Amino acid sequence: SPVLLVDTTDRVRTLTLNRPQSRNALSAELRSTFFRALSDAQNDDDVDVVIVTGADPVFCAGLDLKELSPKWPDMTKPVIGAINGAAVTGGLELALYCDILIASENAKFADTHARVGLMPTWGLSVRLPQKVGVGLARRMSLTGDYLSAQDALRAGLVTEVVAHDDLLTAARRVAASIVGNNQKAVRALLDSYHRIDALQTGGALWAEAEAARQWMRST
Amino acid sequence: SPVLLVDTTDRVRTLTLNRPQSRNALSAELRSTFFRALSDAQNDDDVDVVIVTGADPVFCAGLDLKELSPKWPDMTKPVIGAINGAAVTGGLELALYCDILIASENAKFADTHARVGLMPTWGLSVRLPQKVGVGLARRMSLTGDYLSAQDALRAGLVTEVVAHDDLLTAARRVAASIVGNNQKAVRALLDSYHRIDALQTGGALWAEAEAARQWMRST
Amino acid sequence: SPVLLVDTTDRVRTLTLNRPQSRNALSAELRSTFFRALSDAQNDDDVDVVIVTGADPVFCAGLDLKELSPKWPDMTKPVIGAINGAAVTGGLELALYCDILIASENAKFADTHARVGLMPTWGLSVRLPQKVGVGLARRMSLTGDYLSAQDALRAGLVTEVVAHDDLLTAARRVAASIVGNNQKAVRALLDSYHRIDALQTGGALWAEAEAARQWMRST
Amino acid sequence: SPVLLVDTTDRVRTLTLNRPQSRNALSAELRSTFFRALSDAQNDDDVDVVIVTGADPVFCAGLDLKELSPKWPDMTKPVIGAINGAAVTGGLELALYCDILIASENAKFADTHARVGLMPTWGLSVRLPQKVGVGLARRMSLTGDYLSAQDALRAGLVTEVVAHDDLLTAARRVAASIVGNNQKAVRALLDSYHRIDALQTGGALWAEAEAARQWMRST
Amino acid sequence: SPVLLVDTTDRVRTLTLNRPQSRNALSAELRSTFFRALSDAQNDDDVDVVIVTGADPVFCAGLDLKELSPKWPDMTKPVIGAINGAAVTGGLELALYCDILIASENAKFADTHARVGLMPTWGLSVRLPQKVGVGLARRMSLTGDYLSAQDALRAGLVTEVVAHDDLLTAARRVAASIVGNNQKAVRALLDSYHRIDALQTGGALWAEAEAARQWMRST
Amino acid sequence: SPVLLVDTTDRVRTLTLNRPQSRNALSAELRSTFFRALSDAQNDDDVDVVIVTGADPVFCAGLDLKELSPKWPDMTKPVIGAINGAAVTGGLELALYCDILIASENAKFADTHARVGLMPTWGLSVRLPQKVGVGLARRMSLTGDYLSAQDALRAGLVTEVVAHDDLLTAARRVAASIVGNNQKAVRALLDSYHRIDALQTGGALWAEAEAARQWMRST
Ligand SMILES: [Zn+2]
Ligand SMILES: [Zn+2]
Ligand SMILES: [Zn+2]
Ligand SMILES: [Zn+2]
Ligand SMILES: [Zn+2]
Ligand SMILES: [Zn+2]
Repeated sequence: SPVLLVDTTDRVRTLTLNRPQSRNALSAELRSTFFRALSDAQNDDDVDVVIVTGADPVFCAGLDLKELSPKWPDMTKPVIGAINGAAVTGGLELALYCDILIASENAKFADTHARVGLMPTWGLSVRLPQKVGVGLARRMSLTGDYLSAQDALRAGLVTEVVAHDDLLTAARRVAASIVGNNQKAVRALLDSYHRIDALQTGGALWAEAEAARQWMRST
Repeated sequence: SPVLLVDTTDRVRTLTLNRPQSRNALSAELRSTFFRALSDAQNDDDVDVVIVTGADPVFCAGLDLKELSPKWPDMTKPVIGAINGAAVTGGLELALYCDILIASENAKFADTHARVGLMPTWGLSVRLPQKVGVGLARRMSLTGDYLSAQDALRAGLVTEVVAHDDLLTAARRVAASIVGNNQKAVRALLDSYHRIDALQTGGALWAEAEAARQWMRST
Repeated sequence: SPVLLVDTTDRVRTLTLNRPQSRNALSAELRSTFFRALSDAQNDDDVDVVIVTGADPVFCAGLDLKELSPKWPDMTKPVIGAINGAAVTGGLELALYCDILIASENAKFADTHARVGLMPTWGLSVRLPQKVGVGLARRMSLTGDYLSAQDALRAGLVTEVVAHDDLLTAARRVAASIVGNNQKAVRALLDSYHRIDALQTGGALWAEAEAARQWMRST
Repeated sequence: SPVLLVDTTDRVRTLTLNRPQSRNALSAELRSTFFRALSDAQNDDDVDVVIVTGADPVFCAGLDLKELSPKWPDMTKPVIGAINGAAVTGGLELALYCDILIASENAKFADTHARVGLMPTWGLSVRLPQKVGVGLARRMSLTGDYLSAQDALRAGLVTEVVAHDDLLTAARRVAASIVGNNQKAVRALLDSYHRIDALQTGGALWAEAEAARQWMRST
Repeated sequence: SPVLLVDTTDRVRTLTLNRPQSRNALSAELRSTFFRALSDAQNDDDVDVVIVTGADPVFCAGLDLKELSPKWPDMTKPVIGAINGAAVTGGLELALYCDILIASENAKFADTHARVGLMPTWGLSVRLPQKVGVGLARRMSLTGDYLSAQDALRAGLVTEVVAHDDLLTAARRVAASIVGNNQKAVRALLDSYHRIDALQTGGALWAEAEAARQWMRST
Repeated sequence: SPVLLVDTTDRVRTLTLNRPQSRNALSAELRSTFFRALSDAQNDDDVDVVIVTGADPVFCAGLDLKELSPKWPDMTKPVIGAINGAAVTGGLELALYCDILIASENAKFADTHARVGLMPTWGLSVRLPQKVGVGLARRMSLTGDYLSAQDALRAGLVTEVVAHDDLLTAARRVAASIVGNNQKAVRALLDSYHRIDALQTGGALWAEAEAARQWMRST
């Protein structure tokens, strides 16, 4: 089957990471396909909103390390992450790129970069404190322990936690609310939020990149 | 009756938005009167603390669109928003300007800018992510849906949620605690918090203003 | 007895503020000793993680005012604050320096700078809004009221609240999880988080310092 | 005659401010026409480079005060200012918007905002120190005195000073060099320079706007 | 004689550093007196403009090291430095605080911090690259060599170089031009320039302060 | 012969780019060797100061395009660029990394990125406006024309221009002045200048990197 499933219904495009046999690990092929699908959704006049999710039971375990710069494209259409299970390391970075997250009761979040001896290059060290808080981000990154869905909700990492079998139902509800609004305005306002975020995070992203380069050279 | 009610008791000045027949919409007259009242409170040696609230049952529905730059003045005296009902769009921006918010169980918060085809110019796109979190701000702005008082408390937008008939009781308790402190120090510390906030948000506020101008020109 | 107790067990160094007769107030001697102990822990190859706590029942009441620039050193080893009781003013600033906080059910947090007519110089006005939110930080600083452990957890100031007699048990669990990871990577990632934080907070820290100097001169 | 002359030769569009009877003062009509012409040049596939100049003997004396937000559009095509005479106040702000300036021996530059009791809103207080240096910008703004073409060259405000009758010859030489390069790359690189500049100047531009608003309200 | 001479003529207050027997070194007394005189000038309605100069033949050799935080106050009135001779180390920092510099042909500028084993705490490491350029600032600081008046003019550190016996004549000319303008506007515009500068330099000033503290502790 | 010549005399290490047959183009081998030599100089207690120069008659023509992230290491020892001839594109970026530049009368500087259809990734778009001014940087990048040594001196890109046969004589004079100072202080002060620069430029460097990635993907 394809590594990425694509559905478009009611102006909402759902992109489902589809390597469950490998915990939806981001192989070179899946990365290429996923990032291209985001760009294609942005360019497709039939699409107002994107949902990103994973084939059960894991959302995304991270980069395919067996097999082994940022790639997530500039978008003005909203991206909703429907986190169905574990979102780990590069998969947590994928979740952190989304505009809005909704979680299954089964979702959990972890950063194992330190454990596997890697430094983050897709924004974890910038966006995790931004979205879960400074102390909790540090606790996650230094322990490698899982953060539960309920704790993710308490911390602000996700907007909503629902029963597992209601996850895509819930994501479709949020998408439908967006679809009902003025799309020119939705896109203008989201572009602006993105520009403000880029202004506030770029120095940090450079610092993250520099720390990764220094790690690779020393290691 | 006047569009703005003013009371001063125990060194606390309460400013009550008073156009309930129009959901306390910010007409030109109410904007002028309100912003002047803030400045007058700052200049009045009989006042230590301001409470802003609305005539029931709505806090503020936003700019008077039927009738139709930032105006909130530099202040060193604390402003407590006692949110008694819906705070929508420009009214949510008014709430976001306050130093400290307390909510009735009946309070709710929404951003309808996208729905009505307007871009924010009173800081919503900067202060909403700052005070409710990135994902929740994006969810609010893109859906236009209401955020409940309890969810506002969970997210950090408000400090306290109380029964409706205890709202101004609660706001007076917080004000009285402030009044009991060293007012020179209260003002020096709040001025400093404001200066730090201005330093951290100005680039973003410029970006918001630029996005609004680009919207007006394109639209 | 010494003003600072030191234990090293399982590569974790616990530094216990030990002036309970004075609410663990930071005398000149305790400040010197504590800040030196942090540096010594950083330099000691037998130590991976630091826990900071207080002799019961107070964590730290602040600077010793009876007796009466920032001193907390650059560190790449994680510092866990185990807050056992009240953390007030300079003691709240000590808590705010920690990477990760865990609280006893008995912990409480307050800022009395305004009440005692002092401006903060150890980062309270920068780190309190960063870690508890803008409105709650302003409410704390202007009222001087205590924030409970449960409210600190809701707000994101602490990562976990436990029964009092489980506090150091809990802190040791988090420390042990860190100790089990790749220490080169733990330190590289924490150094990076610190560098990103320094980049984002330095302007604010300057503003805080300038406001303190202006207060001292005017007062 | 039209208030703005337009020529397109060798893929270079020259926009000549054409109200010499009024020192090329920026009336409402000329502002509208000029800013629209910039946008039209950006959108016109027949144009690679813009030259802005004035009908002799003045470049631009500023806003038409007799008759009486920023409007200069986002552009990726280079704009060369050929300063033929005095560039004063709003006219100095027009010069400061250009990517590259070349001056006649007759060019001179002045800021009279203070003298006429106005605050700048088109970036003078940000871009003048950026392009002529801090001390010289302050000297200009506080004295209102003219800066000569030679002193403008020494300071870095202009790239080249030529005999008056060679001014547009010189501007065409620079334009032709640009036209000979890879235009996709020229535009990508200039867009990037503009984005970097926007990141570095936005906070300052907000501060300038806030100071102007405070002036208007106080005055 | 007094350590600081004061004259007020034509609404211009000249403050002359007056310890020529000690190369106008900034003793505790002279620092106190000078910084107070700046504040007094700001508060004195008889004064529009300040000139700072030194008793010949040295402007200021720096802190009085024999005898041995920033103190220069917030001002909205312009300060013109008339540099009559050598401006070294702390004296170069005094020059760097001025809004506008004019130099005698005899002026020269040097940074000897490294040579004497001190780190700067009055902004040299921020303002020297800002006002003379990155490479030249680094060359000055690392060599300790003098920068001539002509080279200071070329680099942008000073606005004008005049014969020695014309120095205060020249400074009075610039002051008189300022005095002829709208003083409300002069002050509003200079306050704004100062606020923009503070926004852009505060992070750097914190970094300078932190580097000095780290030097003192290591040394 | 080796691609990089190394000499150490009087505590000064001269690194001479040595592929004159290829205009000192930065092949993979020369990049590796050069960047390693910088790190080795930093680590070598026999070295206080580095001079970088090229085998005549070209300084560095840029990346070896025939053959075809930033690599310049963190250093606290000063690096003096002695620019002996043309410094083009990547070679101009090498020059821009140096702390202090001195030029031969034969030096010239150019940016051909646009001409060859490449975006800069070694800081040209950040450091060129920083060191030569905004307008001149834009003129250089968009024209591809050479900047002369004298114009480089006028603009602030270099500190000194000397006869060609005096170039390394001059560089040794500056190095010797540095060597005569307190080396602990030289390094502490330069580290601080570098940290301040990193704070001020990181956001811009991220933006440059993002623009390059977007170019590679579109192209
Ligand atoms: Zn990663
Ligand atoms: Zn609005
Ligand atoms: Zn304190
Ligand atoms: Zn203007
Ligand atoms: Zn100094
Ligand atoms: Zn390059």
